[PDB]
Amino acid sequence: IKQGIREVILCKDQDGKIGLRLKSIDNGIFVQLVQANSPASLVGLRFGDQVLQINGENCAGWSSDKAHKVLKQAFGEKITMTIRDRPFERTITMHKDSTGHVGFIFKNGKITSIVKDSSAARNGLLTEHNICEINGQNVIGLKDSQIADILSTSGTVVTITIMPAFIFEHIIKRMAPSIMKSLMDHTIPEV
Repeated sequence: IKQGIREVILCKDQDGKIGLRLKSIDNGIFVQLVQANSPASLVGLRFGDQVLQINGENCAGWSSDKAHKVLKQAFGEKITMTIRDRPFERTITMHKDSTGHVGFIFKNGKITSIVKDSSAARNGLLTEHNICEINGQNVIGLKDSQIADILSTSGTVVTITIMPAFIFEHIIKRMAPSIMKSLMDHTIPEV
C-alpha cells in the first residue's frame, strides 16, 4: 500500500470504455471492479483504490451512479484522476514452513482461523478479513481452490493484501460473482 496520493491519466479505448466500476463508500468513491485489458488496468488502478478527484473535480459525497455518469461525459482524450492507494487495505508478508504452509484457514476469501506457531500467527494476520491480492495479484472471485493454488505456486515468501470483511462486503455489494470471476482483472501487472 503506497502511502499518498498519485495522479493517473486515462484514455478511453476504441469502444469508449475505461474498464471501471466505482462504488460510493463513507462519502468517498472507491474502485469496485477493474476490467482486464482496459485503460484502467494499464494505468494501474486497483480494486479498493480511492478516487479523490476526476478532471480536478472533487468526488466527495458522489453517488456511484453519478461517478459513472461523469466518466461517460468526459472527452476520452485526457481523463485525469487523483487516487489514494487502497486505503481500506493492509499487506502482510509471511514465510512458508518446511511443510509449505503459511498458517491459516479461509473460506470464500475470508480468513476464518489462524494456526499456532505459524507465520500467520507471528505476523498477526486477522480473521474476518477478505483476501484481495496475493503477491501483487488480484484474487477476488477466484475460487478457494484457485486461491489455494496461487499460494502453493508462490515462493516461500507470500505477500497478502487483506480488507476487513464488513468493508469488503459493502464494496462488492451489487456485483454478481461471475463478473468477478471472469471480468475482474486477475493478471500479474505488466512492465
